[PDB]
Amino acid sequence: VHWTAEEKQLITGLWGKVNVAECGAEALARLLIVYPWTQRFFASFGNLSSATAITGNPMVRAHGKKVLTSFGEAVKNLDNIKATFAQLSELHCDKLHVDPENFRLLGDILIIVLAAHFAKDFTPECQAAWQKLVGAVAHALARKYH
Amino acid sequence: VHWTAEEKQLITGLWGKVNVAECGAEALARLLIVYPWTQRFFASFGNLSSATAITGNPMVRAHGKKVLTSFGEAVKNLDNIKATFAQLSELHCDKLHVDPENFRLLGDILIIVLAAHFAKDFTPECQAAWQKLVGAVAHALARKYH
Amino acid sequence: VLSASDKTNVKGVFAKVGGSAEAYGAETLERMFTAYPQTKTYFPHFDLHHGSAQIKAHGKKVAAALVEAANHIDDIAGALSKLSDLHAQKLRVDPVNFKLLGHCFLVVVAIHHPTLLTPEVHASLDKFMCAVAKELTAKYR
Amino acid sequence: VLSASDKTNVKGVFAKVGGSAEAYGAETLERMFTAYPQTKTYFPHFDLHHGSAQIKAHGKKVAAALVEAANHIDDIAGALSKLSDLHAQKLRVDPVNFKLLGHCFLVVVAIHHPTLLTPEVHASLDKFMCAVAKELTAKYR
Ligand code: HEM
Ligand code: HEM
Ligand code: HEM
Ligand code: HEM
Repeated sequence: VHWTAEEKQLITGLWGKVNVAECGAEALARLLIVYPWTQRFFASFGNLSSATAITGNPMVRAHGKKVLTSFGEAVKNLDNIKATFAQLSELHCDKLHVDPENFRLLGDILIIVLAAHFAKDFTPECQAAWQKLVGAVAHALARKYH
Repeated sequence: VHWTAEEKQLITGLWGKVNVAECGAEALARLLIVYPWTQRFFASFGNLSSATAITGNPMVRAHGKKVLTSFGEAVKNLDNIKATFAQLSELHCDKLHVDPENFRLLGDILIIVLAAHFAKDFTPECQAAWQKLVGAVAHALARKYH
Repeated sequence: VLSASDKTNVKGVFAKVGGSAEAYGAETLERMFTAYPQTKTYFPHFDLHHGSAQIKAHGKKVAAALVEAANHIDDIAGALSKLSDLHAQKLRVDPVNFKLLGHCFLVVVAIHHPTLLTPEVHASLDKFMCAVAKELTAKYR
Repeated sequence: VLSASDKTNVKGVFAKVGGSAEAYGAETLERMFTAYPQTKTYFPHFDLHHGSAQIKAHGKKVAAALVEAANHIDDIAGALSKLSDLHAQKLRVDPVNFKLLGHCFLVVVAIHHPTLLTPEVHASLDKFMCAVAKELTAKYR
């Protein structure tokens, strides 16, 4: 993915005001509830019976930070995403076997948490900048399939 | 994609008895009719109002051979599919802009034409061998997106 | 399909949207042409410039249609009959473009109504816009 | 949804399938576990060996359920009510696995009934198995 400067600016600058603890937890929480077949993968997180139980679940709310932290790592080495996720490819492909569609779903959702959080500051071109990043990150996980 | 020998055998050997003129035409015809939003892309082929008009349309029936011929080319350089389709990537990505889902659809359909054609000789492991090939070919077209 | 509680949600936002649905209609459309420029192909006849009255006009019509569907929410199918044919028989819009459109509307309602877009409502409005998406493509399947 | 002519087709094959639907049920299942081995995850409790009576038994049940849905084809939803919940609330099967399953059934009916699987019927049986797929996942959307 040939990156633009304004895109890197847009990504790094909006990444600035991101509180990964919340965003990450909310992002996962939304993945868990909107696409509830994703909860299958977090049977080890315990209580996910209710939307209410999911959205304060320490493990969700803790894991959520983990995954977003990881997004951050992409924001640093934007030109080197292929390898930032290389290993978490094997994790998600060989061990866990998550269908790559989920990576967009969880990436589409991320775009919404960002949008609710930064309101008009999330302009359509910003949205587009983040759309690529997310799309890039999901290939980078997927990379170890075909 | 790390290829197996039995897979190469299976692919090349079933590719043996393929009549690309028919299979190719039938394969496209089925893409045109089962997923009719694909006909948008072949407005230059003229009469595609009816299933009957589609399934003998010289351009469909001619183009169908073209595309399958191309599949053949993959069957030759199986380890070098990345570059066999490199250019037809730009064709399908920059010029035509076809959503990559279609490449699986047209690849899923291919698997069915093959199945109707070679009957029990199309064993589940053969089906699986061809499933990868098709999956490989669609990445190779897609490659020039993200 | 839609739950009786889904509909509570679906309708709620659309009221909390209200007449504002002219501007949201455009904002979503523009977000589609920016974040997904391969969508621009379908409107070669349009000036796809920011603010362009074409995308603004087309905007109203789009939301307005959603507005109308979330009112006849027990019968979305018949509420969007005339559009189902246009979008499949003339236009042949790829099913996947509908995913994108809905996505940008959710982004739009999030930006403007984040203290309404709770996961439960996130779900409902997806499920709504999935079945809005489905009936517009009924001539495929 | 299903057209009145779709249904003509859908039913037709299933008769031209007939009681053979025990063996087709397995053949499709095996084709799923071979061509799509990431599906094996859902049956860790099974011996997923070729011919294994488990996959054969499970086979009948699967086709049998389709058999039953293409009979109550005006009301597939209620014909597959009890399965919708199992497949979404206990099992949580990813929506995309349903795409795969249908695909292998079409491959199965093609191999065995190719002079019936004409594009028009290809369409119809997809459209059927799409709405069989949909109602089994109703607790998602
Ligand atoms: C799209 C971007 C995604 C990113 C960046 C991502 C990243 C990560 C990271 C960094 C970890 C932690 C590894 C560790 O702690 O050692 C992880 C764990 C995991 N991810 Fe993902 N992930 C993504 C999507 C998904 C999706 C869509 C699913 C399932 C539907 C999934 C399922 C898991 C599971 C099951 C774990 C292990 C949970 C545990 O440690 O108990 N992930 N992911
Ligand atoms: C999945 C495997 C596919 C392969 C291997 C493939 C291959 C090709 C080849 C070899 C050509 C001919 C280029 C030439 O004659 O110079 C071509 C043309 C084309 N393909 Fe594809 N294609 C695939 C899928 C698709 C799909 C899914 C669509 C649309 C939905 C599409 C749309 C086109 C169009 C519009 C043309 C140009 C037609 C024309 O020349 O008038 N293709 N393709
Ligand atoms: C929920 C989804 C959608 C809704 C509610 C919607 C609504 C509408 C409405 C109400 C019209 C009629 C406007 C008129 O009278 O000219 C229309 C036309 C149209 N829509 Fe959509 N639409 C949707 C999705 C899509 C998507 C995904 C595309 C993708 C390109 C698309 C492209 C068009 C086009 C090209 C027209 C014709 C406008 C013209 O050329 O003048 N629509 N849509
Ligand atoms: C048209 C699609 C499908 C039909 C008609 C179907 C049919 C059935 C039926 C009738 C049962 C009940 C068997 C019993 O009483 O134990 C069942 C159970 C089950 N199905 Fe499906 N199914 C479909 C799709 C799927 C898919 C895609 C998966 C993917 C893994 C799946 C996995 C299962 C599992 C794990 C069970 C429970 C069986 C056990 O653990 O003993 N099904 N299915």
